[PDB]
Amino acid sequence: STTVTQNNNSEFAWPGASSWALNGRNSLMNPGPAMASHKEGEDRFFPLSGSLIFGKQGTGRDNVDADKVMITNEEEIKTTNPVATESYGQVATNHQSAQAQAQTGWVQNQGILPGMVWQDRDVYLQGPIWAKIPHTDGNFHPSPLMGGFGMKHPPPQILIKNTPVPADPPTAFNKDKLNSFITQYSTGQVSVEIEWEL
Amino acid sequence: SNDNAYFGYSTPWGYFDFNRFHCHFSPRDWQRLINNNWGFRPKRLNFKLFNIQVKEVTDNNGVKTIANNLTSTVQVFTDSDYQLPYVLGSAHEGCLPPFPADVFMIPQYGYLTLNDGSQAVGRSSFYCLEYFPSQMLRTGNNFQFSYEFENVPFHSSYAHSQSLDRLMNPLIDQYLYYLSKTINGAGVPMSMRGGGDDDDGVPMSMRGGGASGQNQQTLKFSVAGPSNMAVQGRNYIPGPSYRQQRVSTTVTQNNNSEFAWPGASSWALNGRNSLMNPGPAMASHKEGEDRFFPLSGSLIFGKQGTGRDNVDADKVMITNEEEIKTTNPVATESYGQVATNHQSAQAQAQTGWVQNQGILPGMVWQDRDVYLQGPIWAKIPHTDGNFHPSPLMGGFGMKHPPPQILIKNTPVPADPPTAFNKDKLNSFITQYSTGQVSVEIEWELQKENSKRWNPEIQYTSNYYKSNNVEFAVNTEGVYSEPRPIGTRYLTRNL
Amino acid sequence: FENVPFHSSYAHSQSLDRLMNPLIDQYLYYLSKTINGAGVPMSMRGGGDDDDGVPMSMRGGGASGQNQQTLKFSVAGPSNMAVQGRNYIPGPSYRQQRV
Amino acid sequence: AQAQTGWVQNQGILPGMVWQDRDVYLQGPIWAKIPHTDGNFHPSPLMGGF
Amino acid sequence: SNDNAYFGYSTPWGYFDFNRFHCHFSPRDWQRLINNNWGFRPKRLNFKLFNIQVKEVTDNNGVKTIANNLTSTVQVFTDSDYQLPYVLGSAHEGCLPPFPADVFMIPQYGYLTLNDGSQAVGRSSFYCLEYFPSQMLRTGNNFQFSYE
Amino acid sequence: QKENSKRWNPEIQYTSNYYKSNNVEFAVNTEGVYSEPRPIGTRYLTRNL
Amino acid sequence: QKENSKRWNPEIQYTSNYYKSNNVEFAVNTEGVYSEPRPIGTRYLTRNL
Amino acid sequence: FNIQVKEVTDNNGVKTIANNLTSTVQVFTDSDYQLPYVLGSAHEGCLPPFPADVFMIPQYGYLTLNDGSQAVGRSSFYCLEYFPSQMLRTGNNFQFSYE
Repeated sequence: STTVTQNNNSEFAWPGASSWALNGRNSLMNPGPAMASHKEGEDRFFPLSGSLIFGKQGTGRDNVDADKVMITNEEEIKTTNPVATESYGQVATNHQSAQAQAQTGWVQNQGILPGMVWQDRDVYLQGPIWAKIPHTDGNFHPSPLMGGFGMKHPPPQILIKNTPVPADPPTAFNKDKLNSFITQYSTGQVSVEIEWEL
Repeated sequence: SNDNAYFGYSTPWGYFDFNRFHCHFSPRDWQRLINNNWGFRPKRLNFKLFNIQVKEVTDNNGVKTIANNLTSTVQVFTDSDYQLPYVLGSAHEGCLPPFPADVFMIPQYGYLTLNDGSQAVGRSSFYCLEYFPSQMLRTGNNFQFSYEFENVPFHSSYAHSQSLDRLMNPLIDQYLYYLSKTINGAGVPMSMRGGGDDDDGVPMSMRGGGASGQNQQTLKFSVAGPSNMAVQGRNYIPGPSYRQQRVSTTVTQNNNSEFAWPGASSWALNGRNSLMNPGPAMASHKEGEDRFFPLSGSLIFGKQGTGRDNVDADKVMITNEEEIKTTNPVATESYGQVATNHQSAQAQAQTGWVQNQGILPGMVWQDRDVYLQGPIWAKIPHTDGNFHPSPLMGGFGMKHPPPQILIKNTPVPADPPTAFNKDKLNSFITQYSTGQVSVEIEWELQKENSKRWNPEIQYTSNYYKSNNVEFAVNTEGVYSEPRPIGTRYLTRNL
Repeated sequence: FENVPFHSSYAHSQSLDRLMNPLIDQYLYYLSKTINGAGVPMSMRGGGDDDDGVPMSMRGGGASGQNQQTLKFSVAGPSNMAVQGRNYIPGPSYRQQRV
Repeated sequence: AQAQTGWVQNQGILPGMVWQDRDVYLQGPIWAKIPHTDGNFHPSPLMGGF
Repeated sequence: SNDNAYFGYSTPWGYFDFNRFHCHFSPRDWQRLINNNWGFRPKRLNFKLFNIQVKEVTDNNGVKTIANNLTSTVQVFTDSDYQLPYVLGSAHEGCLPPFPADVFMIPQYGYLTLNDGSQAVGRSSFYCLEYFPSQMLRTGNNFQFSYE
Repeated sequence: QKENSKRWNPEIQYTSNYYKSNNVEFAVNTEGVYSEPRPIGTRYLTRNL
Repeated sequence: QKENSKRWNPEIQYTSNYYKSNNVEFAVNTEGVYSEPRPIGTRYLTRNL
Repeated sequence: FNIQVKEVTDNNGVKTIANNLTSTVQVFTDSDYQLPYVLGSAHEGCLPPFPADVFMIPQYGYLTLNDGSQAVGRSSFYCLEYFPSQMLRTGNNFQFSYE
């Protein structure tokens, strides 16, 4: 909750965070599956993993207050995608009989089922555009979880570097690589023209 | 038991099976393949039967003798329309021996339909292979056919040179923030007058202490930087899982109890339980914990001359699915954690372990590796739906795999009675046949084009002196495959 | 009508877990035993003395209770179909109450 | 610790899964409109049909 | 901590990043897009580098001075075959500033391979960007390429 | 999509019941009320996996 | 001059060591010092006399 | 290619480097092996194995006949200036091919 007094009085930023494990290392489920940020009207709530959060102009790096950040709102997709801070639903967990009552359990996480429909995470003006789909044997709906367009062959990386210009070398041969360079930097213009289809 | 109940038929027919890599690749060739290509796949197949010899055995007074029966025939046909229950791609014994010199016996064909215990329901199907047109050949007749492998993706014969969680630039920060603090400060006593009085736990509201215990809660955000990679936002997440029990090679570490089946992961199909023997492709273990393996496990072959039942660990070879730890979750670990409540002023944030995780949009993964001794292909079940129908045992899945090739010696009646009898003949000349088989497969290669500076990992033999040569013959003339050999040696970026 | 797959107006004449050849073994092994044997008392002298539960280490019984653990492997055969390795598994589920 | 198992009450898709779709009836529906969304999986109408 | 362990390399090279919408759309344009279309997507890309100026800094007795070094060059190349670890699309800072008037600094290129704690396993890959053909340009030389 | 099975034994078929009855299945009443006595699937013929 | 051997068993190959280490063989230091950890011949593949 | 001839000025210890655009560099190839062949004596000062390294060009020197520290009548003296060589300012590129 944005109204702090409603939150538990304890550090749960990482302890109570959703996460996945890869070879003994844990990574926060920072963006996660595209899910509605909250139930109707409960606008003060947001997923701890959250909806992308940008910094306001001139916001610091560390331990910044809530007012100096912008938390995206994934609400428009509540029509098809389950709420992030809610259970998917309930399932039976036994065989109700003459002796036993019908029991249900909460579905905290639900993988794809045949018949599922959903929207992908929205894109923002400040948001990313594309991502490189990892070159793997398998993947499902490789739409970047951070939002945007997934591509096996995205716009190629463009690497630039100032060519090293040696200072005055010794007048006697030395096998060691030169470590004395003329201090330089370069400047210029860049042009990026993209054609978008509407 | 009910889990092992079945109903089917055994038929006199035999069948050809070459659905293992060592049927086609010498250990030398498998090395050449492994060390130099990023991927490969079958394209064409050409099969031949020739130099058929039908021999008749005579046994009079224990004195056995074998003679040629030139007029006898052998029947052969191909299940070109997949009208017979597909037996290949169930990791069955009786393939072509890996060593060219070995003479092998053709496996018998048998199949299973629907069963209700040891009974057969109305649906159950009975197939008669005689009710198929088949070529007949005496010695001096040769059979052959060609097959086209349908489009199948290249098998990834590479390991990733970077992991899913380590794909960022270690020099630059994201333009994204994360929740870093939910608590700030602590309850405060305050001050007044020169003398100092501090509130202590236990003071009642009737004694003046009306203050509640803590107001520390706050929302502090930090930039996802190089210093905290674990928190950074990512576009892709690790593949699906289905937790498997962890077993150690150093026995003393395992629980003192029988958990081979009780603590095994399994799926249920119409009241019957089947072990999740191969399971979802998952890393065999965490870094360094090499002594561990999933109870379901990574395929396990037997060493040369290993028995059938209750064999010790040293007489088996357990495959190691480690190279895929870059994208696939560990088999003996949880997928991760999920919130299980609504943390509030009264309730603390709670998490639960994800023991099994179905596909999610954004998942990426590698399929199980293939081995020299491993299967090649499998028949994708003809069903309404399926997902990533890559054979879980490893290999190439096909709707129309290499057709089954069934062979049988045509029955040669003994001398019938000189008076008519309606009963089917049950007195036959004892016969068996022999000949040669030829299997020619054309494989397509996907050569490596890496810009890696440092040398790669390569499959090599050990130079250190030894009694026998690896992948050679014994002093008894027994060929043996000393270890399993994967395909993932060369590396490639994610 | 846009291209739609044919509706499957058939039932399968064999199940996912029963697709092998009931005559041949796999070339794959499975873990069949994790326990072998039991704690052993031993022998000496003509007279026989057997360790019993309750004997303390101060009374001479320093032996721990069980060392039985072992790793025995068996071939996945026709006799044990439930354990055999398979390429394909049954479809997704979402448990429903039974009435 | 002894080996422990838990029941899988609900299982999402896994690579290697195979299945049949719900049958269709004489009284049953024929078709359905696949919702116009970014994503969907095996959009076979759960009530059966095309 | 173990969750933040990594192994990789930092290289002198910089890189261009324009993988954010405000790099291409003015707030006015984003509004026009948003309010009138049901969908959109990129088709083509055209990139240019030009008006290169290589300056040499001299610092004698704290007295700093900048002069042009006309003969100096800058190296540029495109990872057309994705042979380098792809750093873009990790929501990294150092894209083109949203405001056209802003002058920005090019981010440094660095990458991470396989790690076991703070150590590198045999698989870990080392890449040298020098081991790539790249165009060299003095002032008065212009680079450009197109992408589909 | 016609069946091309190589099954030897006869298949399950949807049939009406020969045993005598007051009304015909999938016919009209004596009131002129048409009725569908039971649901009818499509999965009678068999096929290998 | 490519190899055309009819040897059945696998050959000796030059490989890097998988075992974990501080630096990568034939890579740069943490100081930015490239180093060649060992001499590398050419005689790995075999051939009859 | 991309030759840059720089001039160093050192006034009162204060060293400074500037381009000398009009200055040239001389290059030529001993195509007829008329000079004492120095290569293939396992000498230092080759191109560094690592592409990123900037190296210093080794100085050329040679040895003829000697009798102790003295030179006999046979001993040959070579002047590299007595060879035609290309001259290039910045903006000029040299190249050749060999079989």
